[PDB]
Amino acid sequence: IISLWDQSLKPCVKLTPLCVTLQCTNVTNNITDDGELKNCSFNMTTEL
Amino acid sequence: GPGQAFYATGDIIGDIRQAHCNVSKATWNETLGKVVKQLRKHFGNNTIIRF
Amino acid sequence: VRPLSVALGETARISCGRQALGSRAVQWYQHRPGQAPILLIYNNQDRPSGIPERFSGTPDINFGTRATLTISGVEAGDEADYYCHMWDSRSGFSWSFGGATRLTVLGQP
Amino acid sequence: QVQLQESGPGLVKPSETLSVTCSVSGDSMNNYYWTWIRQSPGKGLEWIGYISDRESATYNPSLNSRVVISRDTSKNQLSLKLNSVTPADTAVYYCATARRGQRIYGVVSFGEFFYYYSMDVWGKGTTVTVSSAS
Ligand SMILES: *[C@@H]1O[C@H](CO)[C@@H](O[C@@H]2O[C@H](CO)[C@@H](O[C@@H]3O[C@H](CO[C@@H]4O[C@H](CO)[C@@H](O)[C@H](O)[C@@H]4O)[C@@H](O)[C@H](O[C@@H]4O[C@H](CO)[C@@H](O)[C@H](O)[C@@H]4O[C@H]4O[C@H](CO)[C@@H](O)[C@H](O)[C@@H]4O)[C@@H]3O)[C@H](O)[C@H]2NC(C)=O)[C@H](O)[C@H]1NC(C)=O
Ligand SMILES: *[C@@H]1O[C@H](CO)[C@@H](O[C@@H]2O[C@H](CO)[C@@H](O[C@@H]3O[C@H](CO)[C@@H](O)[C@H](O)[C@@H]3O)[C@H](O)[C@H]2NC(C)=O)[C@H](O)[C@H]1NC(C)=O
Ligand SMILES: *[C@@H]1O[C@H](CO)[C@@H](O[C@@H]2O[C@H](CO)[C@@H](O)[C@H](O)[C@H]2NC(C)=O)[C@H](O)[C@H]1NC(C)=O
Ligand SMILES: *[C@@H]1O[C@H](CO)[C@@H](O)[C@H](O)[C@H]1NC(C)=O
Ligand SMILES: *[C@@H]1O[C@H](CO)[C@@H](O)[C@H](O)[C@H]1NC(C)=O
Ligand SMILES: *[C@@H]1O[C@H](CO)[C@@H](O)[C@H](O)[C@H]1NC(C)=O
Repeated sequence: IISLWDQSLKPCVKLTPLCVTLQCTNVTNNITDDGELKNCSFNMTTEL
Repeated sequence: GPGQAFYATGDIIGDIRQAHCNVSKATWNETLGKVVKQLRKHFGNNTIIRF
Repeated sequence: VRPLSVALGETARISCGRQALGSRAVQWYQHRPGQAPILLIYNNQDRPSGIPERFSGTPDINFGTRATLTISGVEAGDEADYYCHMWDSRSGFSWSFGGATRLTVLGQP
Repeated sequence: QVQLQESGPGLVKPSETLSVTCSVSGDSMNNYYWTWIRQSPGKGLEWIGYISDRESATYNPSLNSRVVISRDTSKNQLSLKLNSVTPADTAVYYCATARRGQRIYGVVSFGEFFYYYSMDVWGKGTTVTVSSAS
């Protein structure tokens, strides 16, 4: 199962450029939330 | 990418709730009790089983 | 203030600018000039006592339609400031009554 | 019958206090919640704050906490105090009840509901003018 799991992820997408400094703010909610939803905006390298 | 797309979570449409899992209390009580009756076999004739 | 005009003996729809971000529970208020306002429709489905059946509420279908107050058979006394007291699970506490669509009736004898 | 009658000064100078009462009759005081309503000429009906049976005054944040509201079961009337009053406060002052309905969208055990306040019974309303006039 472990070896069969990796062979299903290798052809998938890699997210190494994903985690940049994320300006995460709490989602549009009221008091008595718990968090658990971070609205993160970040710079991402496009196609070019 | 070129041609590599990070599927991200967009705006959540609708009401904001949290996930849960329901389990019939009538069955779960009865199920655990059936286990204690079997679990009491391996520890004394009668002992207090705590979950 | 949002102006709107309708003819006599016709049916009208009253909407507000706010959108139902999530599950909504709107209250409808009809403020006659000088006279005290009166709640017409609340809970999206219920009409308090002492109110004509000319107004029907907009039920909740988890999405889609906003607070659309359906005025069936508009009368002369319906010329007033209509308020859309909207409440939802996203905006939190609605400490404001929002912009009132002042509906006026034209073509009357 | 629930009769909400308001009485106030009517005229007031700037930087003063507007203390207007609201008498309720034909019913009890501990049945529902109470509030005031204001509306400036040209603006819409704005909410100033509401009080429940536990006397805890909750104010509208759109006025920078420049209002103090309270009620007295002795006179069975609803009081309302405003400090640092601006000339723009010349408006009509309504008085209405508040039926706090509980609208549920998720589960109750996780606190996935919310209380919406509904003004069912209103009052006639009294107008006050604030300016440098005497
Ligand atoms: C495991 O067990 C728990 C406990 O039983 C389940 O919890 C329940 O989940 C349901 C579904 O999420 C909740 O439903 C909502 O309930 C309110 C209140 O109505 C009653 O509430 C009691 C609890 O107080 C409940 O026992 C009753 O069965 C019943 O539900 C409803 O008003 C609400 O209606 C709808 O709300 C959605 C919100 O998005 C809305 O889109 C939809 O249109 C409905 O709107 C109503 O209101 C509008 C006006 O605004 C009106 O026009 C409509 O006609 C509707 O009246 C919804 O049904 C329930 O509260 C919750 N509580 C409990 C303790 O039961 C749990 O679901 C279950 N398992 C899983 C896996 O979920
Ligand atoms: C988390 O934050 C993001 C960024 O603020 C929120 O997304 C953005 O939400 C606004 C509305 O609040 C969108 O603006 C509108 O977009 C439409 C697009 O057609 C436009 O016609 C309107 O004039 C207006 O500009 C905005 O597009 C949207 N996205 C971006 C990239 O800014 C997001 O909604 C927040 N999370 C939640 C769940 O609210
Ligand atoms: C994307 O990159 C730009 C580069 O300028 C970031 O912009 C700066 O962000 C900081 C923090 O918010 C501000 O103090 C600066 O004034 C911004 N500069 C300019 C010219 O706008 C931007 O924040 C980045 N976005 C994210 C969220 O990664
Ligand atoms: C905002 O983010 C902080 C830090 O993650 C969290 O403690 C808080 O509960 C979030 N929400 C609110 C309503 O402040
Ligand atoms: C799950 O949902 C099905 C369909 O409503 C129901 O028959 C079953 O009893 C539910 N199970 C639990 C754990 O509530
Ligand atoms: C749980 O269910 C079983 C079977 O009905 C019963 O024997 C037992 O006493 C129940 N336990 C409790 C704590 O109710």
